[PDB]
Amino acid sequence: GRVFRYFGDKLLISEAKQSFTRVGENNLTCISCFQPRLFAYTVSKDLQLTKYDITDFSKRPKKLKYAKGGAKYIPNTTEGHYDEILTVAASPDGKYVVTGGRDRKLIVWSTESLSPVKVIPTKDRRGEVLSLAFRKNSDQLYASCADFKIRTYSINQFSQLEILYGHHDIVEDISALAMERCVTVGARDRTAMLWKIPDETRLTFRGGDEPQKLLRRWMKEFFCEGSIDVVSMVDDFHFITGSDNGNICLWSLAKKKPIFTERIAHGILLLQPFWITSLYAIPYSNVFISGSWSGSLKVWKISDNLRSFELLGELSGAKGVVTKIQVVESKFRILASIAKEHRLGRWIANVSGARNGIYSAVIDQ
Amino acid sequence: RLAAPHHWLLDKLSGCYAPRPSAGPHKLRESLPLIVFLRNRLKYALNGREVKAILMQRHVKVDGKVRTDTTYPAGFMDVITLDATNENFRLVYDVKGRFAVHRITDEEASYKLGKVKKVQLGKKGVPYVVTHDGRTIRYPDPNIKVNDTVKIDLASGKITDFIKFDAGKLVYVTGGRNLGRIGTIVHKEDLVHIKDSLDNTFVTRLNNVFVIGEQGKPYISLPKGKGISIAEERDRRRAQQ
Amino acid sequence: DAALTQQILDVVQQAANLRQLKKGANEATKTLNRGISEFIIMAADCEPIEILLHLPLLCEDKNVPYVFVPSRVALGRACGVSRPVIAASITTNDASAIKTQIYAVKDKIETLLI
Amino acid sequence: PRAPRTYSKTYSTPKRPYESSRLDAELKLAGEFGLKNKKEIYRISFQLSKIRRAARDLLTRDEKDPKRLFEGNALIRRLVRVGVLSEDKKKLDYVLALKVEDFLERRLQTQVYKLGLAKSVHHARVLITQRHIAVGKQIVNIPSFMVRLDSEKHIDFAPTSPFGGARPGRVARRNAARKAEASGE
Amino acid sequence: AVTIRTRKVISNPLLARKQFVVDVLHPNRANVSKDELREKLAEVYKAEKDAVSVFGFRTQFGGGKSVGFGLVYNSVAEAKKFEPTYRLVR
RNA sequence: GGUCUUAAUUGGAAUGAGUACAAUGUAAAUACCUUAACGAG
Repeated sequence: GRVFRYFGDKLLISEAKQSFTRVGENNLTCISCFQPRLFAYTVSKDLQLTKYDITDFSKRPKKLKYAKGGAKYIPNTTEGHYDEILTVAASPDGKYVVTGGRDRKLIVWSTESLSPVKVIPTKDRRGEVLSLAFRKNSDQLYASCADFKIRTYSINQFSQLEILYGHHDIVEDISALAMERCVTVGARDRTAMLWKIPDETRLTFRGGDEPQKLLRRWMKEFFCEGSIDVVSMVDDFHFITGSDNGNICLWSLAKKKPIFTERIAHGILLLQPFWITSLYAIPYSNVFISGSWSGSLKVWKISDNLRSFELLGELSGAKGVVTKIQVVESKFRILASIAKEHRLGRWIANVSGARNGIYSAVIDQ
Repeated sequence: RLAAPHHWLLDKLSGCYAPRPSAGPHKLRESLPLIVFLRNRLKYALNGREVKAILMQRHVKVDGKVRTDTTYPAGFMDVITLDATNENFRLVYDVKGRFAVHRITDEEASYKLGKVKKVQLGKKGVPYVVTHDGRTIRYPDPNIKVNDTVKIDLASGKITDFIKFDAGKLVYVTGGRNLGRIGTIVHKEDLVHIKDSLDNTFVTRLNNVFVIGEQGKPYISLPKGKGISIAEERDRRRAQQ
Repeated sequence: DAALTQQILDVVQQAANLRQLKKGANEATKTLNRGISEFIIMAADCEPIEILLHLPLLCEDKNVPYVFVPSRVALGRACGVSRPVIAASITTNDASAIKTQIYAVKDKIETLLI
Repeated sequence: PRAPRTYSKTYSTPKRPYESSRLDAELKLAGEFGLKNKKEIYRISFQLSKIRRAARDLLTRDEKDPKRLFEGNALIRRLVRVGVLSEDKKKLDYVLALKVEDFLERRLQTQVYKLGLAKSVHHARVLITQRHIAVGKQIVNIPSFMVRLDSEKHIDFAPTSPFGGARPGRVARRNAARKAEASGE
Repeated sequence: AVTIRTRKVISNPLLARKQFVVDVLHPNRANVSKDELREKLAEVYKAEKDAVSVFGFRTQFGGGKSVGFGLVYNSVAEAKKFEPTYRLVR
């Protein structure tokens, strides 16, 4: 599968409708969206499962259902998370929504009733679940943890499909699409790998190549990377990545190098560049998006040659910690996840204009 | 097996024996036992037990007649038609020199080209031609001579047109180092100097030259490669299958 | 510099996982007093900077390599903590699986001090 | 009328059988590495000598020699993958000066010590030979393993074995059921 | 609980069937007892066990995984017609 | 003369070699891989 979607010159851009909604709880972890009515799913570092509907583009999202935790599940499979669920996604049929977190237990939920449908213990001391990705149109399930392990589960069989090993560093981020394969990034490794699951094969990517290259390049006339933050897989054959040093790198299987690279995406503040907090694309399109506590949504376009990208524009509408980004259309309405504190706990300085909840954006054409 | 013809491309291990073509219309080294076609080339069969099970169902005709023998010796210009599956092949060469997997239309399946091998006066004073596939047709056009080729109907026998062998005809190579090359002629010294559609020149013995039409105008569909492939052929068969 | 900072942060991370690291100005000071510090890492953006100014002095007296990295947030992450760290001490272990990496960092720091 | 199974031996004994000086050296090694006999050192003295030979030959060729280049770089890369040759001492001149400890240091054996996991080269052995150690998904019970670089991190107790989740053991489990049958009812 | 994947599914109407590659994951169990694959591979299609046949099993070393070859027929009479008999006794 | 600096005693806290239901393996068997009941002073 590849990109057949070129709207890149259509977008309502500047006039995009921007709004916010204040929420009850604090430190919002993640946001998912089910598209066949539209659905919205967020779990909280406050120990709650939270469900809304945006299905109108004329108005802000609207309450549906919630179920809140406590300490009351503390012991080893118990129905509920007494600790913080660090990621969430829902069954691509909309029949289910699943959660995992600091307590390294799998709690999957029947959405409609919104009560535990099932629970699978991960079985480790180290097994905290960092991220979740479904394959399209499937209850196949890819899951990543810091024990370097990758776990796969087909929902309706509620059974453990497969397991993988192999990043020298912890596994922050995985992306997945219709065909069977997925990608993981090893953070402080400065590497990223691809996974053909049945074939059980990984292919390898290395960034991080020093400064005193930039300098030496540009003296014919400013940052190392410490870690690979995140990855959004645009097609089968191309994808993008981002790093605390604010470098955005589109990588492609064609070469073992990055096929294009960018610096200081969200800017700086010797001195500190911004991390790239949330990197997300809409499938098989020419456009992706990033966000950071510098609070400017940066929407980038792929050029038809697909050999470079360009900025479409910025949406100031969000400020502070940006965990997740999701594009839902029927037009476009982007739902942003903003807490005042980053997902994994190494804190980000003096967030101001800070807030907690959903951010709304309405684009058309 | 090992003393079998290389161009069947049977592996070395597997067993001791190869099929060994029945007696039939094509010499043993120049043939392609159906079993090799069904199981080895087309992958419809696994076992030899299953090749048979297929054939007894009368699932396969060669030149229009159901043929029911595992080791029946099919060969060059033969048709082979599996009905319950809708496919029509014609056995014609790779440029490697391998009977190629070459699907042909649901027409075309209706005729074949045969090389005339002999042309003689049978008894009662009636004349006959003999083709390379061991067909004898009586009463042929008096202009037909040895080495000419001849469009046979197939449902009836019956020659329905012919091509003379002379300088400039389009030509298939049916044996030897150049087995599979196609090309015009140039010169008969017997040896036949052939030139292909790339001004590449080569010789073979007259015995190995087969006339298939006029330059740029073959009378049959040529495999991928225009004899300048049996592998491409196999890649399409298993993949569409 | 940028290169040495990444080298340092990576060794700090490995030391954290192997429990061969002490975090904080006070804990760092104690490793120095006990002579069990291979080297000291400090954050250059520590605020106020005064809380750690005794470390360079102490390291010089103990002949222990010390260096500043630019970000307390980054050093905190390397220490495997969701909080900023302004000082860290890689402790002694001659049988450490990462002894060579620690020695490499020491040599780099020593060269800078010269 | 079959096809020979090719084999070779993996160690070599020393010329002078009774040098006190060499004997002591070997014992220190056995002790500091949790080794079993001499062959366990002999094997490595042998592995080394061939590497050094390989190296020597190459070094006599002209640098820029396709042979030298192609195989030298390979020997180095191989030696580094396993963490024998330092991330840079990456030259033939340096493999020559490589020595036995440098290999001996990367045994599973010595690594399972080297990150807690054992607190002894001897606990380590018995741990390894008793299944409680996977490299990745895979149990590994050969002490002689040879832990490659980016594989350092994946070494841990196994999904089977008390020390990795999953039951305790059958001597513990025996103990649970003696406080059971008598003292319970 | 087992995870059952069939790769390489091709139609062979010459023997009126589907040919595929069996891939069953055995995460903690021990093994599969192929009758139960006649069960699940029966009910995953319309097959009523005696129209499927699965034989080609050699397990994965280390455990937990089994890979082989499998056959689905229409018309259980054709399973009585076409199969080799030493599985018909199975 | 010089120079450094443990047990014929006791106490309680995992594993396969074997052995063996099973299933697995096999043409049928056997061993391996899995695994109930067993199996260390």
